[PDB]
Amino acid sequence: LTFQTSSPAHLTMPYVMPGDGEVVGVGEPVAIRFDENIADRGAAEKAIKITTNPPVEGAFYWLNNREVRWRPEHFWKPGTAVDVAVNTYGVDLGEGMFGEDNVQTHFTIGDEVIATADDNTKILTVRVNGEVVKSMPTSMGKDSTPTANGIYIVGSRYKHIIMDSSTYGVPVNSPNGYRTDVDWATQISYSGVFVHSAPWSVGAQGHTNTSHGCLNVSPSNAQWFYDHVKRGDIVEVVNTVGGTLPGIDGLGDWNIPWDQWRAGNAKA
Ligand SMILES: *C(=O)[C@@H]([C@@H]1N=C(C(=O)O)[C@@H](S[C@@H]2CN[C@@H](C(=O)N(C)C)C2)[C@@H]1C)[C@@H](C)O
Repeated sequence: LTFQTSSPAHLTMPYVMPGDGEVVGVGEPVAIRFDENIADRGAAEKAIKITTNPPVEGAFYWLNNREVRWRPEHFWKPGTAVDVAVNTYGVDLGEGMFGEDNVQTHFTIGDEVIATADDNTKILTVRVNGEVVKSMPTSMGKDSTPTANGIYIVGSRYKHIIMDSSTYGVPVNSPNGYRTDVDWATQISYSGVFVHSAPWSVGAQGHTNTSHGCLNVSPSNAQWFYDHVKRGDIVEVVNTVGGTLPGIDGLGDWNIPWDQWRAGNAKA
């Protein structure tokens, strides 16, 4: 143990996800987010030791200047134990910025839970370890505001949340603007896509797309999703008229092809 002297305005703290001791889904990447921009990505990666059991090949990819992710080529095998040692204390992270402390977390992978939202059938089907446990009618984004296709990682969940168009730069008082109370909302993208309760589209669920891009389901089905789907589980959207979710979204990691992810984006 060696003390690292510091100087105000030249320290950055790492924050690691998922939580210590947590059980997460098969899509959960290791995430290390710093409270400052990181100039020397190579130094940061060198200081982070991720080990797995059973062992699988994984690699780092930076979503932006603040946050690096680590994942394998394919979804985790259930039961896998993951250990994360962020040994950044005193590490020069570039441009006079030094790691403020170390962090050490461990987590495990739970059941394989993959929910497929098929735009052609307008059914969201939840499969746990391969078996269908739930089929829910859904209404996705209308043609002018479609839901993006791709693999989404399940994030946070809310019993209630406010959808306010003003955080998207759109005044509430201008159709395309809105201030919506929503129950049972499960986040699937940082950009703001959720699976949530939508009593106002129950007639369209299973039939037509009427949403702004979110996956509208019934109140009971949304609560079910809130109760039974956890961080790191997967929602795959297929067959919409939209494009693909950006790989750097925050929950879109799996949309980046393995060869690109593995090659990384730290200087050679
Ligand atoms: C759920 O319906 C939310 C709604 N869904 C989306 C989405 O699917 O992207 C956004 S709509 C916004 C309009 N312009 C789009 C854009 O800038 N890009 C890059 C695709 C997104 C919004 C969060 C909300 C109504 O709860």
